[PDB]
Parts: sequence; C-alpha cells; structure tokens
Amino acid sequence: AGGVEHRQLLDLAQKHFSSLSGTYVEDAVPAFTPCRFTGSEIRHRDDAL
Amino acid sequence: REFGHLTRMRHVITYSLSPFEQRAFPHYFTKGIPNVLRRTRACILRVAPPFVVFYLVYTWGTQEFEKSKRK
Repeated sequence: AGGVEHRQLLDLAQKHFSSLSGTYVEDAVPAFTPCRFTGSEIRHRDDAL
Repeated sequence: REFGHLTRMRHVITYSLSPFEQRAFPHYFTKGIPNVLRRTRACILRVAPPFVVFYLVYTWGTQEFEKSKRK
C-alpha cells in the first residue's frame, strides 16, 4: 500500500517468488477440523495481587 | 462475615464444568455399591458391639421374667 504500481509489483513477484513449488508434496490436502465451545470456569486465587 | 473478607489464600486453581454439559448418572451402581462397602467396613466395629450387648441383656431379661411364674 502507498505509492506503488500494481504492474511493477507483479513483475517483482515473478522474479523473486516463482521458485516456490505450487503443488503440495505427495499432494495431501489440508482440511480444518472444527473446534467446539464448552461452558466452564477457571479460578486463579492470589490475594497478594 | 461476608465473602470477600473470610481468609487469605495464594496459588490454588479451580476447574469446573457447567451443569448442562454433564450427564446426570455417570456411574450409579458400579461405584455406588463398592464405595458403600468401604464406608460400612470402616464404621461396623465401632458401632455394632454396643448393640450386641443390648440384645444379650434383652434376651436374658425376658427369660427370667417368664420362669418366675409357673415352675
């Protein structure tokens, strides 16, 4: 962001960021396993604070 | 004597779960039976022998009131 031109940013990306391999090693895909909510409580007792 | 004025305590942590997150009966007759067999084995020899003495006095007492009569 700021004073940049998109055409120049794209050319620098092709020159410096094209040695990254684009298909996953042994092409195993990620998938987000969801995370559950639990109603509960934790109490840290310290009277010198 | 109200809640934030009772004692002084440091470094202890409490973890608790909501009542709607829990089962009502996790274990009822698979821990309820062997735990009362532990609590019964701990009390019996302090509580029972005085009442075995009331039994042997009741049985002897109501046996010298019958034979006082009719020979």
